[PDB]
Amino acid sequence: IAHGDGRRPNKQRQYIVMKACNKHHIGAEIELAAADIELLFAEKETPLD
Amino acid sequence: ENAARLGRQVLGLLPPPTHRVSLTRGPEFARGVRDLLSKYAASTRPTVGSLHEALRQAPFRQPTYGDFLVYSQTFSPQEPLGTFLFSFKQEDNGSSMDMLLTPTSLFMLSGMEAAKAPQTHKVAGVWYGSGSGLADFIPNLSELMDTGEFHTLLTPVGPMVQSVHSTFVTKVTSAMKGVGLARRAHVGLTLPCDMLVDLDESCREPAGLNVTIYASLVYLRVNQRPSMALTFFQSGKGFAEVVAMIKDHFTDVIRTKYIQLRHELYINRLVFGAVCTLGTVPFDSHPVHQSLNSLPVLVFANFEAACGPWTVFL
Amino acid sequence: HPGFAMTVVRTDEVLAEHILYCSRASTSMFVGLPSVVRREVRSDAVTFEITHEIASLHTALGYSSVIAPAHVAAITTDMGVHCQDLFMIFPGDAYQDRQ
Amino acid sequence: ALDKSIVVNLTSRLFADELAALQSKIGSVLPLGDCHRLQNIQALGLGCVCSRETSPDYIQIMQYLSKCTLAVLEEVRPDSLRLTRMDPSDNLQIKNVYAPFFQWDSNTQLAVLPPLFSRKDSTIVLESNGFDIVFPMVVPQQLGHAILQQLLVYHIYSKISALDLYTTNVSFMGRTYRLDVDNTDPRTALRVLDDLSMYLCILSALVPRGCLRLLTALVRHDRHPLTEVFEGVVPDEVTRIDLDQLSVPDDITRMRVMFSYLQSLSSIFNLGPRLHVYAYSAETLAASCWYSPR
Amino acid sequence: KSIVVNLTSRLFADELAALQSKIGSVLPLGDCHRLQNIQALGLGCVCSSPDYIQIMQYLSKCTLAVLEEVRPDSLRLTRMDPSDNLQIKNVYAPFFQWDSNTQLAVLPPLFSRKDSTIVLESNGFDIVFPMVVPQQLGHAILQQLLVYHIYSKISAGAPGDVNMAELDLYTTNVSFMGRTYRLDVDLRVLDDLSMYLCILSALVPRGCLRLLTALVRHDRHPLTEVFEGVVPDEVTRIDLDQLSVPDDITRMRVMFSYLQSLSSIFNLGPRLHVYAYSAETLAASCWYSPR
Repeated sequence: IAHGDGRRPNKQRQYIVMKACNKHHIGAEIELAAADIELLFAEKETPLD
Repeated sequence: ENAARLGRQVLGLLPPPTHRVSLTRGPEFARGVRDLLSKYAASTRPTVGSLHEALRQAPFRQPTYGDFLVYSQTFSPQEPLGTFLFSFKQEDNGSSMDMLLTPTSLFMLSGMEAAKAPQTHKVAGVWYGSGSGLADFIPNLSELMDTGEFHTLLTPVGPMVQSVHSTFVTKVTSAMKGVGLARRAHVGLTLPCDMLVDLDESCREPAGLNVTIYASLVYLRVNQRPSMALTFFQSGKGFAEVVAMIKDHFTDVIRTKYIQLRHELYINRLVFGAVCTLGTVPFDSHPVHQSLNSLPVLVFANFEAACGPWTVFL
Repeated sequence: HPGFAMTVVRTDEVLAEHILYCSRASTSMFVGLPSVVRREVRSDAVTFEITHEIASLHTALGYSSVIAPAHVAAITTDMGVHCQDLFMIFPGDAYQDRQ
Repeated sequence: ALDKSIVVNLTSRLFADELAALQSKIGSVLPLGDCHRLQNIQALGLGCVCSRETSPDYIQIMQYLSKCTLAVLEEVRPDSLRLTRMDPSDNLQIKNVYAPFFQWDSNTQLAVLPPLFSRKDSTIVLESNGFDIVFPMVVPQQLGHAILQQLLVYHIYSKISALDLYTTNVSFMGRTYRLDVDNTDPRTALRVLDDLSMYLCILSALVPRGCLRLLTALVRHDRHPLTEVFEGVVPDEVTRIDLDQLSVPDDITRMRVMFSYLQSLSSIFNLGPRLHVYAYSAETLAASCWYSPR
Repeated sequence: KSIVVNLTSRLFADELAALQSKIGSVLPLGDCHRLQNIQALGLGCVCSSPDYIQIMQYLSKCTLAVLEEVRPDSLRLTRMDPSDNLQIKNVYAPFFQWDSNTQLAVLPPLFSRKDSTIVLESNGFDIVFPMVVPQQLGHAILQQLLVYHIYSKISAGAPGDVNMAELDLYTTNVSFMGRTYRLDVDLRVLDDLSMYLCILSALVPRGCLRLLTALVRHDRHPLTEVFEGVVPDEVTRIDLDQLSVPDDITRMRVMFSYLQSLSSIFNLGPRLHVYAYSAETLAASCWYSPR
């Protein structure tokens, strides 16, 4: 608050605070059959049934 | 120009980068998953280029070499590469030295009989002209064999990798873990046929993944004096069988030992032997017989070294 | 009635549902590019492994969330009458008598 | 990554009855013969060493079991059995299946044992193929040693006699279980006992004199919780060694030499390999152990 | 391989330099993930009335770690893998002068607290360091302090049997690697081995005559003929008829159980193999092999 008329403040204070980031681990598992990966990627690029 | 040649060699031995598939954007997820599945399908086919890509994934652990420094009269210049190494550390020397005992040099300290060892007795005398230069550096070759404390002082180290021999100081490098690379070939551990006693020979046990090599150090008397005898064994039968199989090998020694202990009993005299665990040879890699100058020496392959504490047997 | 009175202390577990208030924009979140490591390569099928690893950061100077007790669920502890028998804890401290 | 899988080809399509008995045994550890990918069924189970026509030797089966490679069952088809195998240091998932149930937790040990409590419960037959798969059992070490305790008691006293509440029953905490030792070959179970007799008349030859006197100041004077096997009657042999005086430089050797023959008794009280469990889920009975042989 | 131990209150100036010394040290840790508190590291769950075997069996079931950096607001660790090369500083109290090419072991603490623990008052939980001694010394440091704990119980009831001038001459002086070490003794740690090695001390002479006379047959192992002539004459006069048969079973079901749980605590393997050491830098590279 501004000065004057019987009002005496604890004039403007400034922190400088250093805080830390907190890491987190998230796991997941995808299983895929080897048949569908191979038939969807073939060296002969003719179309499929 | 010559600095660009090294840029092609470092960037051809780098590990493969981990796939970074962004799970927050729409089309960037679709084009990152497609490069996982256009790349596993080209690592499965039996073509040569797919096998060319398959070996860069290298999960190799490494050997940890120990650099020793031995006097040149306790260690021959004529040592076969792949000899097993011990360390005798009885006291603190005034200088930073170390005593490394090969199994043909520990034959001269022991004084075990040449009827047991016909071929490594002629070899251990032609390299060591008197046997005194070894025995002068151990002042307790009778009080460490009486009480049964010599096996507490040896630590197993591993096969030998490099031997820079000089006049007074010999530099010896060992391989304490893993397969030792020479200093480039892979050095396999070399044992004489005189010391190695197989257990897997017989007249259908499982073909396990692994077979181990043990080291037995056995206390006994010859010429009514304390001595010992170090033998090597090789089996993969698990720890409960082999300790029961080593007691069958030393049946003739214990029965001729306690004829004298039936006379008098000291508590320093009861401890008999100790079994270590040296390392693991892979299964059915047969050792190749070699000769030195005619010394039958079994050299193994892919022998990675381990270290077991000396456990007593009797 | 022996002349001395005594007091009794009992414990009790309670399953309790809770209400968690959180304020607006209290924590900033971050996102790393998640990595796909492959493992357990079978001839039948492949397994993948995705790690999303993420750092969270707390912001301004006070606590920004307050938990509360709420509607109570079932009581786990019996609230019964049973006392801890000191014969069972400390057998070493015993009478000098035998019988 | 590296491959580890052992498919077992069934040479005949197994029945619908014995397919449900195998699928109940999913995630169960069973020891097989060789470390390669295509495997015969006659090298799958433990039935090569635990027969029906001959007397099963529970030492010799257990002696056989720390030789083998161990595998974990993952899928039972009517045409094939797929098994992952156990590398000597690899985090792998395992499931608690076995019928005498015992609770596991994290940071426990496990040990693979022969089918000691019930042979018929472990052996399921494949009469559509001619072989019987004999599963082992995995048991924590405080119980796993305790069966090898009670089995070595049995082969001593039943040789003395030739009664069924002390020599056979295994006392777990709050439970007693009967062992199946009715028709057994003891010829290797007496070989372990012939190896105890060497260590036991060595440990008796160097007993420290100070520890004999600490009994006689405690078996009749005060109360200790586990001395209650000894009553106020002291053994007659303790006082007949008490008659000489104490001496410290003759008991440091009688402790050091007694220290080394207690390290040697871990060659005579061995279990198989160990399964260092680091996680456990009781809603699924699905642990995740960490293998280490020897 | 990094584990961060958060501290919600900052450290004192006295407690900071107490851990600046112990900057490389092996510490047990009840779980192997990283987000753990000050109450997790050390033996504070079991040492802060300690008993021996509960701590020795805890170390094999544990995941050890190595300090690397001591900062004011927190601490930082390093998880120690099976067969992993490291660099450990000799900082342990009391000082034992490690040698290169040895086999270091990890023992529970059994000496005084000012060498064992560091008392923290910034958060109110005192951390406990283990005893990292070479293997041949750490088993000679305990086959005497278990002898000393026996005679401090004989001379407490019968004080005329034990000479204090000869008891504190041999039991508190250990000589290893040509160096004599005098150890500090005021023992409530070893009050269970003294009650296991003595409850096993009487059953062994009764047990070997019970087991030599049971294994008598044509198919006797030949070496046990020779190992019969070692047991003394008084043991060969024990009347086994003064007990009953259902009492004689419980002197084997208890007897062998003090030959397994007493044997499998000395063959425990939280050990590590130093392969390079310098006596003035006190640094040691090693590898850690569990069991």
